[PDB]
Amino acid sequence: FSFKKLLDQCENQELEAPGGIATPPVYGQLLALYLLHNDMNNARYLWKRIPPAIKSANSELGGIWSVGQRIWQRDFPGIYTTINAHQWSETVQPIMEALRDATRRRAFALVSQAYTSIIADDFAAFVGLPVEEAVKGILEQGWQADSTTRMVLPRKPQQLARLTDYVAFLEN
Amino acid sequence: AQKTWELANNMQEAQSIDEIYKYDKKQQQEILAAKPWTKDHHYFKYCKISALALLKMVMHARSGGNLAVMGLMLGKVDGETMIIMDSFALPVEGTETRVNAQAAAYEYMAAYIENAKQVGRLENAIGWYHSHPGYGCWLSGINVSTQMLNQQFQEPFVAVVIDPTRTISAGKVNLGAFRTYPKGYKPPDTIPLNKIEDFGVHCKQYYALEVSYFKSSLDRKLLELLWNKYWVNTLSSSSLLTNADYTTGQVFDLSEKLEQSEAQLGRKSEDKLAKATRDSCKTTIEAIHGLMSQVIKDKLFNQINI
Amino acid sequence: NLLEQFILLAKGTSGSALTALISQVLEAPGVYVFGELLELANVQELAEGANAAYLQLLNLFAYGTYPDYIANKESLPELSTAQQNKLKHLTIVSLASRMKCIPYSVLLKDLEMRNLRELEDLIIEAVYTDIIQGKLDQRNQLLEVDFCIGRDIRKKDINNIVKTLHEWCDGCEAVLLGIEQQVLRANQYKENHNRTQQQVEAEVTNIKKTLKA
Repeated sequence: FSFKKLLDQCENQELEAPGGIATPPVYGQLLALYLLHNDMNNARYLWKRIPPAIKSANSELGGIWSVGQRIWQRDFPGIYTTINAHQWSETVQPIMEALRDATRRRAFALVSQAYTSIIADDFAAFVGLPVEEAVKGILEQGWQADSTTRMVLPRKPQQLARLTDYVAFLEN
Repeated sequence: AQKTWELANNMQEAQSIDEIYKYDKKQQQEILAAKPWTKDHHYFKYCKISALALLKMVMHARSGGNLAVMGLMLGKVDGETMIIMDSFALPVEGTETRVNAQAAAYEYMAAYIENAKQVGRLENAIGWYHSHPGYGCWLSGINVSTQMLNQQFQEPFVAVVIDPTRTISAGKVNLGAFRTYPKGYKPPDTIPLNKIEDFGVHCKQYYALEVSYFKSSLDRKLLELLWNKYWVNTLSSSSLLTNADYTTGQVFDLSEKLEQSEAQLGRKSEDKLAKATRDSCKTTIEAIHGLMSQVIKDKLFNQINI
Repeated sequence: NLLEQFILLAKGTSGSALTALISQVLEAPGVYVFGELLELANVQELAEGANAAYLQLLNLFAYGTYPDYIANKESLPELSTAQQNKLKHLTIVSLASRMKCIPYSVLLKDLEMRNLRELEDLIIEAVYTDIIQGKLDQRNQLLEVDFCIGRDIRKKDINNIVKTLHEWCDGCEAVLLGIEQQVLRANQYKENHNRTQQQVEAEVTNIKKTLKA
C-alpha cells in the first residue's frame, strides 16, 4: 500500500512538461520502475519516446536500457551481469536493489514449475547466487540433491445477496 | 422484525397466497359471456386443484378399495387456468370397472349444490372426477363420450382421474386432468406405441392439462405446525438431488424449444422465443432456490462452533 | 437403568463394603456414565484414608481418559482386564466428541496399542455396545464417527454448553435477519420493474389518444 502511493506520484509528472521534455532523473525513474513491474512493452516504448539528443547526453539512461535489453530476452544468467556493469548513484540505486530481488524470486518460481530436474550449474545461474545455496538447499528446503551428476529435484509444497440478485433479474 | 415483517404478513388482510380464494362474480360473468374457449381449442392448459379438494378426492378414491367411485368438483376459471376449490362425493354404487350413477346421484347433485349455496359457497360445478383402481389415469371410450357430452353443453368442464392403488403403492398421488375435442373436429395429423400403451385407443381425441396444487396461508401454517417432521424435512430437504432428473429433462426440452424458436425467428403466431425464455427463467429460478437453501443450511449448521 | 440398581445398594454402605461396590460398577457392562453415583456420600467424605485411591479411580472413569491414567499409574490402583476395556472405550468416545474423523495414529498412541488389527477389534466391540456409531476406513486410516454418547458432565463445562448454544441462537438470528432483508429487496425490485413497465405503457397511450379525433 505504501509502495503504491509512490508509484502513481511519478506517473503524471512526465505528462505535464513546459516543453514536452521533463528533467533527466524523471525519465530514468519511469524506465527503471517499468522493469520492476515486468511491463516490457511500455518500457520499450518509453525508450523510443526519449529524444536522441538527451539520450546521448546522459549515459545513465543508457545503463537502464542495457539491463532492460537482457530482461527482454529473458536472459536470466545475463541480467545479473548487466545490473553490475555500471554504477548507479544513490538516487536511483534503491530501485535497482528491488529489481534484482524481483528477478531472483521470478527465477525461483519458474524453476520450481517448469522444471522437474535441473542441473545445479544452470539453476545457480538462474537464481543468481552460485555462492552458498549449494550446501544450504539440501537440508533446509528439503530438495534432494545428487552430486557428480548435479541434478536438483524441485518438489511441490454474503452469498445470499448475490443469489437473490440473479432471481430478481431473471423473474423481471 | 418491526416495520419489515409487520406489513409482510398483515393477517388482518388476505395475503397474495389467499388471493385465489376470493370469488369475483363480475369477472366470472364477463369471462363466461365472452366465451374465449370457443375460438381456440387448446385454450385451457393449467388445472389448479386446492389442497382440500385433492385430499377429499384422494380419500374418496381410496375408500372405494378396488371399486370405482365418482363425484363432482366445484370451481371457477381464470385466464387459461381451471381452478378447483372443492369437491363432493356422490352416493353411487359401482364395480371394479364400471360406475353408472343411475338415479340417486342426479338428485344428490342438485340438492347438495342448493345446500352449499345456503352457507356461502359461491362456486359452481366445474368438473367431474372418477377413480381408476389399478389401471392408470386415462380416459376410456365411454369416459371420452361423457366428457364430450358434458363439454358440448356445459362448456367449462375438466375430467379428473385418480388411481388409489398406485397412489398407495408408490407413496405419491396419481392424478390426471383431461379435456376433450369436439365430435369429428381437429384431427391434427416411438411416440404412438407408448401413447396407445399408457393411454386408451382415443389418444388423439383428448388432451391432458398440467396439474398444479395450491394452499392458503392458514392451511400452510397449520400443516407446517402439525408435526415436527415438516420443519425437519425443510432444513434437510436437499434439493438439486431429489429431482435432478426432472431438471435435466427440463433442460432437454428447453433445448428443443430453443431450436424451434431459432427455426421460427429466422423466417401459428406464437412467439416461441418468449415461451422458451420463460421456461428457462423458471428452471434457473428453481436451481437458484435450491442453491439458496443449501447456502442457508451451510450457514446455519456448518459455521457454528468453529 | 442399571446404575440405579447399584445406587440403591450403595445408599447406606460405607468403608470397605462401599468401595467394593464401586469396583463392581466399573465392571458391569452397559454402565458408561457414572453421574448419579458421583453425587453421594462418596464425594462428601472419601478424600481421607486408604479408600481415597478408589475415589480418584471413579473420578478418572467419569471425566478422565486412558492417557490420564498412565501419567498417574503409581497413585491409582491396578485395574482388571474388564475395567481397562471400559476405560479404552470411553477414550474413543472422548476423541469422537472432539473430532468426527479420528486417525489411527491418535488411537494407537492414546490406547497404547501396537497392532492395527487388535485396535480395530476394540473399536468394533465399542460399536456393539452402541456407545459410538460409525464405519472404519482402512485405506485412509480413519474412523468416521456418526454418533457418540455424551460422557459425564461437571460443574465447569456447563458454561461451555451455554456458550455453544448461545452462539447457535445468534447464528439462527443472523440467518433470519438476512432472509428478511433479501425478501424485502426482491419485492422492491419487483415493484420497481412493474412501475416502470406501467409508466411506459401509460405514456404511449396518451400520445395515441390525442390524434384520434
